[PDB]
Amino acid sequence: LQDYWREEVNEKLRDTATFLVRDASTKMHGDYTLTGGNNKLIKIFHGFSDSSVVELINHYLAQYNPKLSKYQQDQGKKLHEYNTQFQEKSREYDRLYEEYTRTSQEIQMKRTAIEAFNETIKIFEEQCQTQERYSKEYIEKFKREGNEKEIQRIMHNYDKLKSRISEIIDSRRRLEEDLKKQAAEYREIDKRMNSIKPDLIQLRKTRDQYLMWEWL
Amino acid sequence: SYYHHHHHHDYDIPTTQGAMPRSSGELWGIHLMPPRILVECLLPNGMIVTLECLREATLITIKHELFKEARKYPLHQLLQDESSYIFVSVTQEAEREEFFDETRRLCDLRLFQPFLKVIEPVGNREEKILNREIGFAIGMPVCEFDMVKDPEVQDFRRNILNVCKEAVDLRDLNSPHSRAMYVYPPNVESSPELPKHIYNKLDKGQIIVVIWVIVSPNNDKQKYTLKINHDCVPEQVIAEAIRKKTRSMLLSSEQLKLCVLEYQGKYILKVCGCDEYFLEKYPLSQYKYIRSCIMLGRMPNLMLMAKESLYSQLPMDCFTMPSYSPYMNGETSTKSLWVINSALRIKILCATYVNVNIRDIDKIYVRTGIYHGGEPLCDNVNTQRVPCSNPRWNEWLNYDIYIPDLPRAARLCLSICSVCPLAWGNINLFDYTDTLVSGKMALNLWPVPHGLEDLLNPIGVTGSNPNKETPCLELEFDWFSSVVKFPDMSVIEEHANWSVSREAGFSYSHAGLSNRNELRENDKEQLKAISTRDPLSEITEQEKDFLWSHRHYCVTIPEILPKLLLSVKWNSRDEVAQMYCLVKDWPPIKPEQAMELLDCNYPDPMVRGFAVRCLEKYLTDDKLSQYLIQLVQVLKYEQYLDNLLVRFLLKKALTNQRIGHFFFWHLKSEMHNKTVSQRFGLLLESYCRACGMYLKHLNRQVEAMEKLINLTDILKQEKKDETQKVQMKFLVEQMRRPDFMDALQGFLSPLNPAHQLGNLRLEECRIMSSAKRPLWLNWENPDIMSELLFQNNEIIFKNGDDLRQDMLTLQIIRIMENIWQNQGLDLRMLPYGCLSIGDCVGLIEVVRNSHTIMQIQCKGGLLQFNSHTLHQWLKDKNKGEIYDAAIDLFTRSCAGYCVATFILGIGDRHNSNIMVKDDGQLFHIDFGHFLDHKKKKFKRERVPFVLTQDFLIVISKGAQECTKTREFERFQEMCYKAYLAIRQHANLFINLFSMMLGSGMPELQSFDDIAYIRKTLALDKTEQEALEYFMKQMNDAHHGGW
Ligand SMILES: O=C(NO)c1ccccc1
Ligand SMILES: O=C(NO)c1ccccc1
Repeated sequence: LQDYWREEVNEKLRDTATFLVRDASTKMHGDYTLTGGNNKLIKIFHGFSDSSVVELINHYLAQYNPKLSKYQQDQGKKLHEYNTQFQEKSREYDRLYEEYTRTSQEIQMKRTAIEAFNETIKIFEEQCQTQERYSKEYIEKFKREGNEKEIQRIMHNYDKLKSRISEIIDSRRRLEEDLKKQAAEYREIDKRMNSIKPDLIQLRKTRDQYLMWEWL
Repeated sequence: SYYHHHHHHDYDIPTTQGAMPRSSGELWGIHLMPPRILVECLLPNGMIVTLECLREATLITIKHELFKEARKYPLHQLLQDESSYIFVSVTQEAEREEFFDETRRLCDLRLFQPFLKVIEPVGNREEKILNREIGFAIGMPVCEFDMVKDPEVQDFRRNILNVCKEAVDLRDLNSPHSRAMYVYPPNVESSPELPKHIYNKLDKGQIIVVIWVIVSPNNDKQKYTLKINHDCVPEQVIAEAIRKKTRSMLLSSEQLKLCVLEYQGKYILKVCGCDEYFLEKYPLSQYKYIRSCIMLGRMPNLMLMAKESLYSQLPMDCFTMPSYSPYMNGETSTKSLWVINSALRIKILCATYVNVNIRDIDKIYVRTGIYHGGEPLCDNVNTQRVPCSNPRWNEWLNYDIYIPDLPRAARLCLSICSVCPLAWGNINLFDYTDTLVSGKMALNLWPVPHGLEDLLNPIGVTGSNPNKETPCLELEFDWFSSVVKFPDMSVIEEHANWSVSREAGFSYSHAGLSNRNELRENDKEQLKAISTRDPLSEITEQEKDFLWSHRHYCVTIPEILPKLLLSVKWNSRDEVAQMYCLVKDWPPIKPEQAMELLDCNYPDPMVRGFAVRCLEKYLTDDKLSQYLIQLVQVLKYEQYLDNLLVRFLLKKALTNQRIGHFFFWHLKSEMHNKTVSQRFGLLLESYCRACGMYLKHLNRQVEAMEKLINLTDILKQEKKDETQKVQMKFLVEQMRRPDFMDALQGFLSPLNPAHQLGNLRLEECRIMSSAKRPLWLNWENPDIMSELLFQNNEIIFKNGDDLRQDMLTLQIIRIMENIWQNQGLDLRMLPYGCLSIGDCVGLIEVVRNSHTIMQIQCKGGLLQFNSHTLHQWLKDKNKGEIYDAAIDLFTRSCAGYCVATFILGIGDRHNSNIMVKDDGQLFHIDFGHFLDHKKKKFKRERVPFVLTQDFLIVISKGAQECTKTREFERFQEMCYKAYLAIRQHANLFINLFSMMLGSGMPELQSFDDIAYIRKTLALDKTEQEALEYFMKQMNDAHHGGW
């Protein structure tokens, strides 16, 4: 009834939520095979067809089981122009997936980097305090005992400590706003992939029109 | 005129990297710390003294130099004696790290910011705070687990020590013998008998060995060339060796035998030049080194080592348990699942965000569906709402399955879609404690894979993405005024028997036969027909009902079970309950089938527990280490952390250090991958805590790879766009540094821990020509008898490429080579050693005296390259009686690769893919994409090994019209026998590929990728038709011959 079409029948049934008829794997096994009840295999053997084969297919599925080909003239080189469009569009999809991935690693590198900063910071805050225990236990004297041979230099340590602390919190800050442009850049990369995806699928399908009906 | 004068305005080349991965270095932001560097040092006093010190300086060195310069700064007296102090700083993994092993150098600390801090050893159990060892070996801090909330993790960590403790006791049962079994397990083939073609090399089964010895002055060695039976065990070989030492005119025959007996058991056999050891009752030729020696035309070089001087080496492992150190509640605190009366409903609410254009997409929706791997009801999409801009729902999806039907391994799967999928996640409907999930959940979603166009993705990882900055998806699970539990095994068996007895007395009529002691004899053959079918041969629903009906008969053909289990309806509580009971006392089967039942088609705990029991009885430690890759991948498919298969493997890895080794690397290689990160970390943690001293050997390997990862990174990022010559100056300058000299010398090859890697012969180390700057490394073999095996071990470290496809084809190649060999057919493949140890990072065993066909042709360069150059080049190595062999070898190796590359469908074979050893063996390297990933652009497949003129000559000796020779007819017959041999073991390969769907390889994303291997072996056709398929397809590709 050619006037009706396993691996490639699974492939064409992909992206469908439907039925079609197929030849067997052995001649001696059975005749043909039919493929909404969750897509599964219905052997055409069910001495051939009880209704001459096609009369049973039009007829239909709970009636026996408990758990129950467009020609495409719709709209040579029309492969070459659409397939290079598909591949140059595919090239773009996988262009972004690389950028999508690398950015995601990069981002996660930045937040772990920040956790490092924050802890590093805390060890320097904790330090500037550690002297005020042991330094103003020995600010007891203040003005005498060889004047300020001790007390001038103690300040210099304190002075650097705090200005270093600042440079750390400046570097973290810079990182935090670096992560933001990235987070935004990441969301935007995801965005265009989602706009492409269905167009990329249609080009693969609209290729599949003239795919069956040198260059590539 | 060329381009009809058309300008491309978009186009510009200032920075376009198609012309001419991507683990931070020794400090944050910089790969290689400057040779002098400035380190702020914080003390108990608040002074931050900024020392310069050397990149490579120890913490001791900086300590005693911060001891002296602290005298020059204020407030000295209150700073204690330095011996009462330790360093600590924040690392790049962002953790405060006390630095105990102060032999460690500044570069080797992974320091983030160049600063130290002094404190005292808080927590005087300092021996314990060498978890650092483990966290370094694992590649994440152990304390990162302690802070995990989820009690499944905390339970796993504590519960899995059962297996640790047990395995360590089993090591020390017959010690110190059994500790040397653990450490040096004997390396022996699976079949004790040899194949015929190996036997024939021996004259009625006798090998010439050579035992060696050493005695005072101790720098002298002594050959003792025996001629004993291949099948005599090492004891006897030690005996005959001692007979010759002593045999004398002054010993009688009787005195001799007494002097034998005493001297026998005090010695054991070791392979010269590497740390293999013959430690049990095994026929000499069952050991792999011997059967290897036979084949190559070599004379075994063993050694008589004293058991004293072996048991000298093996250290006391002494495992210690960490800080993580029938109902007494009257029956039914909880409600059994089978009591509940309702359909399943689940509340979708809100997706915190989705990244989509408001223009380009029309509308979006949460799609859902309940699963067992494949689906038990219609997918329940939710209505469209706030499409592409602030999307929340608040609906209750109603799933047509009544709650007591839900199978144990049942899972919600979900995604968000467009008028194509946006982001996905799955959830186990049952928690690890058997408890049916209730309340609200916060399911962060995973980005869709690349090629995956399917909306829902139920083969993806179950659980929420541990990156909180993703599409969150809040949802509620119906609550039945009580905590619900999966029914106890008692309860299920009861209900089985009821449905069994309720079967017996049903109507004369039942929709005909439908899904139900008639022992039909045509039917009794239709089972065996279906039994033997290949796993991927999809079954018809008629055949399911057929199989399902004679289920009780199927137990006599135990091998049918995979086909039976698929046919069972899992959304029928009744059907499943009987199946569970069959499986309870079903009889065990071959590990090659049991493996099938640990793929994604089989999620059920009962089914999978059976499979573990088949393996527990019938899988040998040889066949385990053969299929170790697939078993590690299959851990992913498990629902929960603690389970039968992890316990099995962890035990076997702790039994056997050669398993343990690759089991550690295989987990470690995928440690970067956040979907397995936790599961595998926790497993890696348990292994490191139990494995004993090997942890310290693994740390040397791990610490080595880091240096090499870091070196190549610098080479690939800065020293790119500089001539090889400057890069080679840089390479060697870097390797001579003392931190490298420490780190890259004196450790075990991870390609084979048997081999030791001594000192780095830098004269031979070099950066290869490839763009990815692979390092050719070369080490002295520090073995005492290195002379007899190899003076120099050289292996390739490659930072660019994803090795794990190669890894798998090399695996499959071996398994072909072994199937052939044992079946009689001798086709010598060379499955060189390759090991993925990280995200596109690994090791590759070199093969000395082998060159690409292209290189051969440049040695025979004089306009046009002659096809005879190969044949001439091969004759120039092999002359005389030799020559006929070198052809045989080439012919045998060519046939093997012809069949294997055809079947697997690996990347097209040109001259720089294919290599020839001086001895005449041909082998393929760099396989690329296995199952034809290069048909996503662009029936009847391809022959990827196309036998040029060049090859045909060599097969047929120096010849004209070379397709008509008998040499070529014999070559053809090898290919026919080989192609059929593999086909008769096709299940194994179908399963082995299926088990690897869990690894994120773009070539194995679903069962329809593994389609190819069915078509190429042509299993749907008969064998004679497949023969003629192969001949057809081999004729097509060479334009005649076949
Ligand atoms: O689950 C059941 N409960 O009655 C059931 C379903 C179908 C057929 C027989 C029984
Ligand atoms: O370099 C080559 N190796 O096969 C080559 C490439 C193209 C054509 C002929 C030879």
